[PDB]
Amino acid sequence: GTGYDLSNSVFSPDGRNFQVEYAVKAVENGTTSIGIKCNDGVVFAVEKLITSKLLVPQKNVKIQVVDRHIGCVYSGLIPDGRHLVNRGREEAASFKKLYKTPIPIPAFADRLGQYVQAHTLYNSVRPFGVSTIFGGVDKN
Amino acid sequence: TQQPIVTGTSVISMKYDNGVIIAADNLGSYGSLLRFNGVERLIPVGDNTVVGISGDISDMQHIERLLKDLVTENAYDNPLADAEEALEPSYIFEYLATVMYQRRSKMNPLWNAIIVAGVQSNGDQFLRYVNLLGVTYSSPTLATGFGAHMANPLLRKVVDRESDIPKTTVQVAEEAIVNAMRVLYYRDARSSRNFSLAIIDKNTGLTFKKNLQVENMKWDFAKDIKGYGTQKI
Repeated sequence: GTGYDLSNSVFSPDGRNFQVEYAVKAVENGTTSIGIKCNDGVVFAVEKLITSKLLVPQKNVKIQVVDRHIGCVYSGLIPDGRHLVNRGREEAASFKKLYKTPIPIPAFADRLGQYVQAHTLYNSVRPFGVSTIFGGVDKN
Repeated sequence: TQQPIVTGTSVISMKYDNGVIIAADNLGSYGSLLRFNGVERLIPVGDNTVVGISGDISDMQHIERLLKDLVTENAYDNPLADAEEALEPSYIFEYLATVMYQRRSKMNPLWNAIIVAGVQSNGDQFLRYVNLLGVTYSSPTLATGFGAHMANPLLRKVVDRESDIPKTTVQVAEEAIVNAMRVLYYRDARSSRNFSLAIIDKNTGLTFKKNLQVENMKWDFAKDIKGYGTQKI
C-alpha cells in the first residue's frame, strides 16, 4: 500500500527510509558548501546568500569550530547543523576529558555518524536536514 | 570531605603602576617529603591573565583542565575571541569563585588557595583571592599560606595602600617579589629554591619567567654559632 513516508523509522517495500530522503531534499534546497583536502590540512568554504542590503557583512558566521582543530560547515537547515555541532563539541570535550589527547578526525566522524544514525531509528525524532562537511589535522 | 595529599606552598603577588606580578615555587610536597620539583603552579590563561594555585596538586590539575576548557568554550561561535570578546581576568576569577563556593557547599571542596592576576581590557590591574571556603578579597598585595604571614609584611612596605600603586615601578615591584621568595626559602620548610615568576603589563604584555633561583643568600654567620647556650667550641 502507501503511507510509508509518513513515519521516520518505517521501512518502505524497497527497503528505503523516505523521511531521511525527504531530509536530503532540504539539503539540496539549501546553500552550497565545500571542502578541500590539501597536502597538510583542510580548507572549508561556504556561500552566504545576501537576502538584503540590511544584512551586516562578515557577521552571520556559518562555519563552526569544534574543539580547537576541527572545522564544520553544513548545507540545509542551519539550526539542525548547530544542533549537530553542539553535540560534536560535547563529544570532543568528553574524549579530551578521558583520553587527554584531542579527538582524532576519524574518531570525531564516527561520533557524529552514530548520533545522526540514531535519529533514523525512532519515529519520535526527525532526521537531520543537513549534510555536514568537516575535518582537521590530528596525530597522522 | 577530603584531605590534601600532594601540596604546593605560598603564591605571592602584588600590583604596580602598569600591571601585576605573581610568583610561586616549583615544588610538589608529599607531607614532609619534598617529592616533585618540576611542578608549574602558575597557569597563564590567554595573554592577559595568570592564575596561581596553592594546595592540592590533583585539584590544581583539575582547575588547569577547567581553564583550558574555558578558552575552548569562549572561542566557540565567537569571531572576536582574540579581540573584544576575549577572556578577561575578571571573567576567569568569577567563574573559579563560583566553582570554589559551590564545591564547599556540596561539602566536597577543591583544597586550594587561588590568586588570579591580570590586566583588564581598559588597562586596570586585577588581583583577587579565592580559597577552598569560597572567600574572596582584593588587596594591593596578596599571598597564600606562609606568604600571607611573611611576604605580605614585606610587600606592604612597598605598597601600603591604593595611592602607592602608581608610585611603584616594575623594577621595584619585582625586586620585592624576588626578596620575598628568598625569605620564604629561609623560613618555610615546604619551600623550593627554584621558582616561576609572571609579569602582566598593560604595555609589554605577559612575561613568563621560568627556572628562577634564590640567590645572594646569607649563611656565613652560621659558623660563629655553636652550641645552644653555654658551649664555647
